[PDB]
Amino acid sequence: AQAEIEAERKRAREELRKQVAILAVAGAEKIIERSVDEAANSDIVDKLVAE
Amino acid sequence: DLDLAKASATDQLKKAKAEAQVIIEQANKRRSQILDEAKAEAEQERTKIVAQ
Repeated sequence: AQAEIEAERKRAREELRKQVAILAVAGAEKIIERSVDEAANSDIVDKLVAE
Repeated sequence: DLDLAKASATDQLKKAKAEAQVIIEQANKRRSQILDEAKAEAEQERTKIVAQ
């Protein structure tokens, strides 16, 4: 019984962690949309085109 | 009387063995009963503890 309860705790904690992770990454996407511009685009390109 | 004593000895042996047998079978019945009771007790405890 205690093993089953511990497994349920672990499962639910992972489930809620994944929900809030979804929320966080979606917020990050909107932040990128609200902040990116040509200067940042060129900075990213110059970090990329080295390889 | 010699043969009657032979028969009496054999009969007494078998009677004693059967009287041991009844004890053995009663003990088997009791074991089944107590195991069933303990299983029910533990199982109901499982249900209520995990629910709460």
